[PDB]
Amino acid sequence: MSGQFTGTGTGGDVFKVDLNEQFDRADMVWIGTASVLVWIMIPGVGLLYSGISRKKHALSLMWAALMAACVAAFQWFWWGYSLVFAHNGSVFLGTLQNFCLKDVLGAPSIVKTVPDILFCLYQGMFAAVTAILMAGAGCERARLGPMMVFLFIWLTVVYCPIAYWTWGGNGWLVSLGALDFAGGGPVHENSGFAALAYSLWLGKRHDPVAKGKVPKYKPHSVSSIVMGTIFLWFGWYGFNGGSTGNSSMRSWYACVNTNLAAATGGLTWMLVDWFRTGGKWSTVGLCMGAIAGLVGITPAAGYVPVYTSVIFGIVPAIICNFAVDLKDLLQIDDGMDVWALHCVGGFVGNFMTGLFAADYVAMIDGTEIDGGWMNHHWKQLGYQLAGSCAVAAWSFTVTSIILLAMDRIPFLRIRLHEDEEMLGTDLAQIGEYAYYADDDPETNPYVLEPIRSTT
Amino acid sequence: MSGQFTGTGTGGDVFKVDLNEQFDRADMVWIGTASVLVWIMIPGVGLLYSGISRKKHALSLMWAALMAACVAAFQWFWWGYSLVFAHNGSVFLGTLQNFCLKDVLGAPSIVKTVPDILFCLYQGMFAAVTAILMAGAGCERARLGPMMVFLFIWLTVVYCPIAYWTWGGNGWLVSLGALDFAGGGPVHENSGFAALAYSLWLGKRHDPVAKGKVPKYKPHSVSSIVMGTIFLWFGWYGFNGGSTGNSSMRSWYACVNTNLAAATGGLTWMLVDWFRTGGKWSTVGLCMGAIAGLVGITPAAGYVPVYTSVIFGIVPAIICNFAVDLKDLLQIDDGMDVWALHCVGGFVGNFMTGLFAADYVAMIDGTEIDGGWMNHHWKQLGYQLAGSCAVAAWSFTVTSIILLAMDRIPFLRIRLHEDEEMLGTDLAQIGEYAYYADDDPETNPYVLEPIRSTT
Amino acid sequence: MSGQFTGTGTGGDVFKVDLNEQFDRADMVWIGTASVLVWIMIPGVGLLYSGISRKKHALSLMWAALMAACVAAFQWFWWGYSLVFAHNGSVFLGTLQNFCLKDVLGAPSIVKTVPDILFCLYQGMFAAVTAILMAGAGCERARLGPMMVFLFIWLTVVYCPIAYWTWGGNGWLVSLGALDFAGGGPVHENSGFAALAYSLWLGKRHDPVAKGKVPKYKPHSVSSIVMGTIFLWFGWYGFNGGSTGNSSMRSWYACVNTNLAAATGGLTWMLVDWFRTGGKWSTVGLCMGAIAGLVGITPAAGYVPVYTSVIFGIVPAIICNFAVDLKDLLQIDDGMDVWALHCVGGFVGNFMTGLFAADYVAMIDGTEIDGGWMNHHWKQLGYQLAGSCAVAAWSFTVTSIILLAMDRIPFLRIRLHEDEEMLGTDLAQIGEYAYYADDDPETNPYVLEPIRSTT
Repeated sequence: MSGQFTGTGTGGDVFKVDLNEQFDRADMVWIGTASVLVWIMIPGVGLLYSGISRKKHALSLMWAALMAACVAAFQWFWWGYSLVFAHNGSVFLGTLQNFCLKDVLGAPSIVKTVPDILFCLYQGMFAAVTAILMAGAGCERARLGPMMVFLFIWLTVVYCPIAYWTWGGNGWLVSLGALDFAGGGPVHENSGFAALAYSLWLGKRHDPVAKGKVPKYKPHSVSSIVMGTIFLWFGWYGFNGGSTGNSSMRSWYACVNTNLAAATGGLTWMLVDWFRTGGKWSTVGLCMGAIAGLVGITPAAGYVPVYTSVIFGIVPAIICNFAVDLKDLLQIDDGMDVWALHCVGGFVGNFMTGLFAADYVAMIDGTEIDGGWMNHHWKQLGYQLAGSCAVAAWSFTVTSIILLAMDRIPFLRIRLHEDEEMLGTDLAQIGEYAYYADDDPETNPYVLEPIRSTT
Repeated sequence: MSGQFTGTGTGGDVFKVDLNEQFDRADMVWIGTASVLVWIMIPGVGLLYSGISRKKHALSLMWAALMAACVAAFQWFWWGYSLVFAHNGSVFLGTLQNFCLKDVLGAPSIVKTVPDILFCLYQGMFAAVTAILMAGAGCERARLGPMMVFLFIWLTVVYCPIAYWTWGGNGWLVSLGALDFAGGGPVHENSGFAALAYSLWLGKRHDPVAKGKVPKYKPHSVSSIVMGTIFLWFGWYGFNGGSTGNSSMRSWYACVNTNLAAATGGLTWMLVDWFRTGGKWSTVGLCMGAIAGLVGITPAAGYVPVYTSVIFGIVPAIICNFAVDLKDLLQIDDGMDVWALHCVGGFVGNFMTGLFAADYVAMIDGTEIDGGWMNHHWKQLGYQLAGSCAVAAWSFTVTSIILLAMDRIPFLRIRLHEDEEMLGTDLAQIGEYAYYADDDPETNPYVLEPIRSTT
Repeated sequence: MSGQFTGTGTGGDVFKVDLNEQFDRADMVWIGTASVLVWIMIPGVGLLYSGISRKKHALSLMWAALMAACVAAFQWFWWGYSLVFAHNGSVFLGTLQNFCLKDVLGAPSIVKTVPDILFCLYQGMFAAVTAILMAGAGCERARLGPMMVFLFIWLTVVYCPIAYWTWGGNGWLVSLGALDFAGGGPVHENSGFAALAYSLWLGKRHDPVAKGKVPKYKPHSVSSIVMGTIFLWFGWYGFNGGSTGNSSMRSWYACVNTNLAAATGGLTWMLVDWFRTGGKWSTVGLCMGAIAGLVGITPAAGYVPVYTSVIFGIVPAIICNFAVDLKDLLQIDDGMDVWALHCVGGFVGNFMTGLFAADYVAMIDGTEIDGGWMNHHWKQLGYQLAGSCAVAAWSFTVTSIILLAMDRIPFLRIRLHEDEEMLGTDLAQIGEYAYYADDDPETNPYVLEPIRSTT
């Protein structure tokens, strides 16, 4: 019990040492602020995907964002933080050393400029953003109980390993040399490939909104799309700007890159839509392009020269705009918008990080990297591809397994089969289920949950 | 006129000393940021209580939140800050030493890590949040002029004394040893018991929405409930996280506790509703439970171990969920939602702080406390109860007096009696009052103020 | 290549020096946070002017705020930052030294407490707020392509010179001694006089909403007005609080002044409306008065004693409230709300800064000024008037030239003449333009762009 700084456990005895002395207070303030900013991205995701939908979802994703904030916070506390950021992990996962945040306090975190407790706060927001991306992707005819269980399991066995490989103290992707500045792999590529697994296993096939001569854009609520894009772009300054872990000017450089990629992505997607529609101005397109650029710059924001951030707007916006068209070749809508922006945007950004990463940008705050093709470090592109392939293999395969194992268990089935659920119009004709008469989630105090036509 | 640091008055002469040298700049930045975050809780309250209402209020609480931000800011400047945070107070109140913020500048505040001027900014937001809680509680058939006068008086003679006892330099509750980390007494218990006084003296009796077989949840606007809950949870990181007064990791520890209590409160209330309705998922319940947990953890966030923060979600959510049922036993709706979340949630949290407060949590930033039952400091629970009883006696009794003294004065009567006001439908039939035809506050440029049927 | 700190170029070689050593990290964190806060004012402007409109605009200003965020960010990167904040400017403009942010990194900025890259982030938000004020002012029957080109040109040749005179390293207004704390000239007076140029050249004359016995207030969406006012007041803490460039308590003093001016402006405008309507409570008026006070205090917030901030609420709210009446004398509505709040509010605030500026307020963080009439520095009022006259002459004249040169070019004409555009109801009857049937921007994926009746 000398209690001096150990770098392990709680970091020392608060009655004997001031744990705050190990950290620059301004670093801590910025990462605390950035945590608050990432938190508001959670309802941003909900608003965005609620608004863009071409189908009336029975579950309101604006409200489901709060449900996801609750489920993710509890999972992170319970063991999610420990599985990613315990200090004694393997190369593929952490441990249960910090179960229920036991001994999470003032030791320097995997990011040594902030203590464990603050790194826990910040990184837990990333877990929550990914949870609402997953709830958004799988929200069509979802049952709420099974969805909450799914999110808990999916965070534990899909998010946490991929996050560990990317960020953990011994993560194998970190060792390989792959670059991922703000977690494009664990957040965007991961949620995107998981969305794809949902689309192909549980999504509706031959979907009327994706079949024949149907509009590409047919939004539920433009004002929801816009409000979600506002919260997402506002919060993304914390998402990317805080991923330095410090108050250095690399944080602000990352913010300039973030803003410029969002801006160029928005204008690019709208310009592509203008060419492809023969002169129309796409309100949905401007918002999706801003998100495409934000996703695109996420792996790169603290590594690439400011002038290259425009390419992280332009190229993801172009490729994602055409990716959305694959919904019509497959005739599937469910889950595919999250796949198109986050999987395809995240893959493109991760790949381009291997091209444009620069050692002199990372060195703005002393961070040492070999760099990308900008430094003729040709091997970097293969490290990026190794990262993307690992994320895709794990996220798609394990998400498929979870969805299908729950589908075979009757009370955990996330989405009832079409032949077993009752119609809201016929439920409204029953007295013990009369509240389905109100099919508008603005005055209804109850979720219009799918009901098995066996009761 | 040597102007060196005195700790009194302006703190020194700006032409001779740098007043900023007394403070850690990172402490100041966090409390400045947290002030901005608490500010957005003001419209959060308005949105939440506007949306949850089972009655169409003529006054829009989203808009009334801005009115309350204006009235509270002026009252705080005029003498509210001085009555709580003057440096020469008694044990029950401050003074008028800082009338119109005279000499409020660079002396270390009652919280010595920030200067008076910044502490004034931060604490004034708490006064404003309490003002909109009070306007929300008393908004049914309120007359706007009288309401603005009421809020000014109520802040001066109810909020400011209770805040002084809790936070002031010589406040008697501080001396007793009562713990109240982020102002659960002055903000939540206070507004809650004042709401109760409104309910029992001015609220409608035998209210059709609270009588017989009526729905417990019947919201005006679910999207308003959700947007309000978003702003409240986002801002609460400043409300609780800033209540350390510093940039230490106790601030971030308080944020982790805040997030986990909100999350567990939301899931608990929804689970209780699911059991009590026989299988329904309550969209209103999830939001009210998040607020219950946020209120519950407010007195405790910087004092309790992280694993106990889940109890500050669970137990307030359970007890508050049943408290809302008392609206049906009394057959009163007006004011009772604010009472149920803030009085009952604040009382439960204050009580549980005496159980779970821990000296090693407070000591994260050097703060010295005897602790709670966690440290077998058994007397702490009685100090907490002394605090709650003082708040309840003062807030309920003095709020009752104000409401009844204004009720007896004809131009200050806050709520016209049912027999003396004219119906909006009959006002619409008069030309000098034709604008009451529009009973929807979305296109109407005028408040649909109650009009005495004597003109 | 010694790479030590030069104060020029990139500021030094990142491989040889730590550029962050030149700056207080807490200063950087506050200005980074304040940048994020100013960003959300961009959609705040859009919401406010969308909601207040007495006419149904075909272009949604909430959505157009994102378009403006994109166009302004790209212009700032391309050459806007360089034209204002290059380190080698003349007295009237900067240069293209920092084209595409070349060499923008760690040299101390024109504001020496933050590096170029962070000053670029922060000041670029001001450029974007001004862009959405301009898009709001000119939004009636705007064509989106021409508007985007107009904003790019207008930022380059109107905003950037005026910003340079106000803020640039050799700006002539700075040399004269004019005071403008947070950019009331470049943001508010500038956008306001440019709006006036739009009103008088492109606005509709003899407008039915401004002719005869018509309501002064007749809003499109009160909830939009309120949400915009919320985002604007929340973000204005960064707008004014960050304009110190540091973490000193002058930042927090500026925030107290900002809040009190907003509060007193809101209550004053509502009280004026109450007297002028004979007893009505104006929901629009409370919001416009808060904005009037925010605009009014912008040039003054870091220079005037706290008790005088109430005059920056009261007097702008009174004068602006009567200015709005000039819409009825001219019978023009288009562009005039932005003129009335930002030109008239900004002029009044700039003038009153010469009266109330105090050397002891500026000296809170070491800033040295002669002061205003408060210091019997009588000449200060003439320096303020010189500033306002220069802004008005440049903004009005050059904006007029741009609008008229584009008007004469057929594919750049911003607003089609009434005789050449087709009616949305007749477009809806054509198949290649059928989407004009939906005249509500909430479900329509396409901007209802004006179409020449020649195709």
